[PDB]
Amino acid sequence: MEFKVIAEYFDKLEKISSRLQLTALLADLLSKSDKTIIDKVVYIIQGKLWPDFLGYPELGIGEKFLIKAISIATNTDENSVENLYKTIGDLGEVARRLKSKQQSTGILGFLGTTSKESLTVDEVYSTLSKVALTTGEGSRDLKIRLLAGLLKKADPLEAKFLVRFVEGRLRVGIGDATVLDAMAIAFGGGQSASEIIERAYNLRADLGNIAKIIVEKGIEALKTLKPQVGIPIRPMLAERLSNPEEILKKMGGNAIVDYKYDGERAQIHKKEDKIFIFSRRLENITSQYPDVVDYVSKYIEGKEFIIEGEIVAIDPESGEMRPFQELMHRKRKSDIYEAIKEYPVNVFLFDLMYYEDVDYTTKPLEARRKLLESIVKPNDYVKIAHHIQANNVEDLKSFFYRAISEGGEGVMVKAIGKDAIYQAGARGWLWIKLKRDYQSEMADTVDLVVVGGFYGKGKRGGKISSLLMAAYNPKTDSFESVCKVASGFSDEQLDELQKKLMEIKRDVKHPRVNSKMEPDIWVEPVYVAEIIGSEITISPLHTCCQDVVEKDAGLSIRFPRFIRWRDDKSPEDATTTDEILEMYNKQPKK
Amino acid sequence: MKVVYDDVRVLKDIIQALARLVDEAVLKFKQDSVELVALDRAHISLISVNLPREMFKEYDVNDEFKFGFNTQYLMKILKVAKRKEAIEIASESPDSVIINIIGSTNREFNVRNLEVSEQEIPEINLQFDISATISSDGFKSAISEVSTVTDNVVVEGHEDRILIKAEGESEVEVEFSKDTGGLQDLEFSKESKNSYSAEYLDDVLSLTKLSDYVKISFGNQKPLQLFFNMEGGGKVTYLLAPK
Amino acid sequence: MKAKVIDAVSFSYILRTVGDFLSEANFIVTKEGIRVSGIDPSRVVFLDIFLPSSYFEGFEVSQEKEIIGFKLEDVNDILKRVLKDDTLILSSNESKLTLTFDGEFTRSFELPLIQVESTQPPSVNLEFPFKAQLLTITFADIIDELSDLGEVLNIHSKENKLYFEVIGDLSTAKVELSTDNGTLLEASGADVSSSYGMEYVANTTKMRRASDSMELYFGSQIPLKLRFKLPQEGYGDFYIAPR
Amino acid sequence: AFKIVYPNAKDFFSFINSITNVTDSIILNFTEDGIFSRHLTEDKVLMAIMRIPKDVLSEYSIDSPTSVKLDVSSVKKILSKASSKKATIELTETDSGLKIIIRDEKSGAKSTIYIKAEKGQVEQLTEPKVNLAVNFTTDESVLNVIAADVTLVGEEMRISTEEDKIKIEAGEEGKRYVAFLMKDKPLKELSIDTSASSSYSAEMFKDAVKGLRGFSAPTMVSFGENLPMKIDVEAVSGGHMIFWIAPRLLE
DNA sequence: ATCAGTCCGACGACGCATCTGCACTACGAGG
DNA sequence: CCTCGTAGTGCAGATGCGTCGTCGGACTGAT
Ligand SMILES: [Mn+2]
Ligand SMILES: [Mn+2]
Repeated sequence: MEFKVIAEYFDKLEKISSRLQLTALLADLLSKSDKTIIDKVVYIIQGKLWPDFLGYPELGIGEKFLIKAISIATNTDENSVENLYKTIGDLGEVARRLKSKQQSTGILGFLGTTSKESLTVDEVYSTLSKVALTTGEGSRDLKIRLLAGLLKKADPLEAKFLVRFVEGRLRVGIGDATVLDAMAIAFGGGQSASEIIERAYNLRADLGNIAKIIVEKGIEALKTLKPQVGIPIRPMLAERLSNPEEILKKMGGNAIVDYKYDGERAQIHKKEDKIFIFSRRLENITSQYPDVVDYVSKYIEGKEFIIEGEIVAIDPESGEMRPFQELMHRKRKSDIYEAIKEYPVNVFLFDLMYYEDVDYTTKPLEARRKLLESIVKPNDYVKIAHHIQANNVEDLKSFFYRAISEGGEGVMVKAIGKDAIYQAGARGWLWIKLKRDYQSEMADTVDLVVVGGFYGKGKRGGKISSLLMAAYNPKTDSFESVCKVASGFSDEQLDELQKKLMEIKRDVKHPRVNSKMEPDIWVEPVYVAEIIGSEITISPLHTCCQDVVEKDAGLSIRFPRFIRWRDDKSPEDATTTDEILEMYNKQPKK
Repeated sequence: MKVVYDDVRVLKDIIQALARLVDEAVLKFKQDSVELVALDRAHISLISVNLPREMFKEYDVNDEFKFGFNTQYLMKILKVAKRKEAIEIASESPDSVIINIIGSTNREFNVRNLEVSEQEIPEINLQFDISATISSDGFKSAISEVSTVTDNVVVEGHEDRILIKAEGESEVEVEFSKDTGGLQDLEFSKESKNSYSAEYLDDVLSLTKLSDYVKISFGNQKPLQLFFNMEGGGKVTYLLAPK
Repeated sequence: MKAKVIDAVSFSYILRTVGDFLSEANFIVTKEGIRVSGIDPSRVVFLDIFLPSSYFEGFEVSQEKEIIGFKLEDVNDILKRVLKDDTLILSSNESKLTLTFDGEFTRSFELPLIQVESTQPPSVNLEFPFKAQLLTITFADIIDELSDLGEVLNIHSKENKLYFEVIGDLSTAKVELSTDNGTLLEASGADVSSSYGMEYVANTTKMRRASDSMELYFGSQIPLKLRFKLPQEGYGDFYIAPR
Repeated sequence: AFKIVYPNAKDFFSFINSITNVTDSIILNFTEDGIFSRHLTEDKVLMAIMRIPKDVLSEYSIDSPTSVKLDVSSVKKILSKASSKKATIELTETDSGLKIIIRDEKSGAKSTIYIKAEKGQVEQLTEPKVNLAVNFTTDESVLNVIAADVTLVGEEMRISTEEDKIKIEAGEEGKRYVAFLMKDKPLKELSIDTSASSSYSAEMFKDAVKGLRGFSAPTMVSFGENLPMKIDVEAVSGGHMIFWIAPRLLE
């Protein structure tokens, strides 16, 4: 009964990253410990308090609130930790130095009684559960209070991971899939039963209930498993390939292709008279989509089925799909019935894995791809994606011309054969989720002057791997920022950037450069670099062409990428605001 | 355990210093009075309320009473009465306490005792250097005024003045020196220089106004304390860690 | 056509109470009444409000039955601009609904006649076991303070009395409306049960300062029949589907 | 180094609010003939001028004409609270910055105000010398009513004046606003000379109006045929405000 | 020594919650 | 009716989440 383990034993799981001992150490977590606590420690290794299908609030402490909370914990001001973290960059390894002055009495410990102790797993989990649900008018000072108090009752090594736990993903080197082999090599010997553990984990998305079921029972408990309605099954995925022909020689006679759309792939459910609309990330989105529950229970003549499909937004005039950005409007919880009249929708169904109360996870793609054809009848609403059996090799590209008009670009390749079933759990070479040639951005070559830099975040964020670029304006003899560059530099270039900036480091901003963004340090404009981008976009952050096109906004270069330095070009020879505006004008309006 | 309270404003304002300070408290109806002292999770601030058997229409007790509550829920279930409506609090079983609001509609609610545990608080037994007395409405206005843009306020008074000053952008100060309207009372031991931050130290807003006589207890290297006195022997004492 | 009411804050308030349940509605004019009805897109709440022939100050009819269908947001938010005590006259000849105020400042608003409707007049003849009569000024004072302790209510009657009880989470609210208590006018005896949500009964409290009395026809496994008694012989029915 | 007391603190707050709605940094030009300030917008569409004739001040002693530039980034809010209509406010220069004081005879809660600024060269008092035909007086709930009414149904408001009549027509063809000001409506006095129409900036109309709440005295409003409108009203304890908005002659 | 599978993780734009603080107004009550 | 105190709403500003994937670079391990 102690949470000190997730500091002491968990300090070594980031310096020995080898996939030979981190799995061995992950075994020690479930080697010999408590009964119900293990089911609760499981959620550490997924960056969650609990699986997101049961229905629970999301922790509201993000970064700036966490900044204020840690300022309260260390009795410091807002700006000190702000700058100390901006310079370091990797937020979370700040608390070790923050709790370097271990002196905080305040009240409750200075008058009659002095005491100090630690916590345990069941305490932290309970506090997190309570802090998630608390909401209302008394919110800002109450959510911060618990994090601050636990931090004040934390330890220097604890305050290395307690910050990141609130931040999100554990920066360890271990994911959820490794927990699947952890118990496999801990309780039931080794990797021999790892396939069985994965098989049991596939159809039910939980991680506490499954773990408890396995713990209370034996290893053979991984056998009697069926998809029970409700708790969904983890969807499978694949990769993107550029090879035009690498599938026919491995599969049947060109088989069938059923396109590939976007739109927040979702698993429809149906039990008795209830239906659930679980999505990609295993979150309840049934309420936010009340227009699809009437599409399934009233037009899919089934009894109890769990299927897979995608819910793409539909244009209000005709059916030509829409970007998922426009689909994002359907995340409202209050004015739900109003947005329905503006943005129509149409779902498509690809997979069909459960009916007649009998499992269908491991079956050929003939009773799965085309199973309930007399059930999902054609209507003015949800259909099945158009598929046509490809005859010969040359037919792998003929339907591209017709299917590109929809806007989904790439298609998938259904692979027949007993070796090719819908066994989920691992994203790999199962059935080709190609993208043809997809759609890339544009290319434009310009030369820009380095005027500032930003320290990056993460394990490699110590160096100044991010820069702010500015353009010379002959009319005003001033430099205005046009874009912020953080990627495109090789290892040697990144290493030399710090020394180059230090050789010209200045405390105060140069009078001839102006920008609304505040860099970590100010750099004299000396060197000129070439940056390639996609398109010019309006951004209020940058002062380039201010108020020329849009008021209180400026032009910015989308997708910055470094190419090469320009040692023979002076800053005055850099791209000008007039040239930027002229290039922007030539771009298509649509 | 039947109790009747004539007023609701006392039960609509005292918890404002309790609603957002510590989310859990132990409403402790004693065998002879009602006294409330509860710690806080921040380990910074702490409020206390003293109330004897002078404002209760009926008060019958036999054993200790520990009706738990949620601060937000307690405020919610005490927002119905507006003008003068009385209250009727009693039950028979220690699982739910029937909270009946007297007047208008015969209305009683059932609320679970969300029991919580907390440590005890000693009876201060600490002396301070200054126990001043100003206009409570004026002093509350000063706490709301000097800290409107800043995020830290410094308290400094040398001999005959009190300045809760907040600096960093503009050194704007409010003084109550001699009998010019402020400083209705003053005890002295040394010159004063301290700070008290903004935000939830500004969130003691709608508590002072019950009695228009504030009384600070600020002192060097000592926690804060606001001293009060209401009718019927009701005094509320504040606590606050330095800066 | 020419329309006018004696209370610019009343008719606009009855229509503003339709701005939380109905996301759309249509207007038609009968020989001696104006119909505010239509089935909500929520497919649960049924709304049909009848304006009496006596609410106006010179209502006229030109040719025959005319549809004056509107858009919710405009005729709701432009008519949010009401003074403390004004008069609201409505003029709409063929295409433009001109919401015109008069009194302290003769002002007007303009809006084209938008044509969109959902005219489903379902039959309402199912009988109910229970009957009660409560004034418009107590039902709201109860439900609004009951509108925050969850989202689902329950109604049960025994020995000829109406018990408003709110359940959910861990704490319950009880209300004991009764003729003897005086919080009633007339009622009847029938022991039945049902259950209803809050958003379907809390969004309709806004029509408080527009009515004189209130008729509630509670029932068992049948739609809830809340009738808002109108000044000068009007109909204020608010049908609610069961749980 | 001067010492001038304004017996009404809320009047000073109203003046600084009225001048704030045009910019972020303001001035207080101290001359031997009074206390006055001047500003204008970047697009030359609206501006506020505040002046204090040297007859209403409790005391008024200045050696040389002095002007100082100050910002109300913090001064606005630190002066946003003054809970005494009977509070006197006084301003006195310091060695380096600006120092203002407010006195209330209710709680002795004297508040000290410090502003980091220094004196600068003054500018000669110059007001646009124009004559406006239509002239009338009104309350503080007629201009605000027009502003709030128009703030929704459009941004182009036209104030039309007929023979002893006033007509409002604004917005676009889809949504308009109809109202009249018959002799002795929400006005009080009228000095109309010629029936003329004009237009201004409805959003900036409300922006100009919203810095006027607290004027217990009637407001005198005048304009002309495409003439920049005058919105004139003085507070209880002295101080005359003159508001300029420029007519946007088509867009 | 050389490429296959395999795997954790970092990435930075968009639209909507959700709360916090302020600004203005409506009403109830003692004089 | 005058005045004040408090409830009540309307509205900007600040933090956070969900969302498509996209590409990376290192590890095992059999020829
Ligand atoms: Mn996070
Ligand atoms: Mn999430």
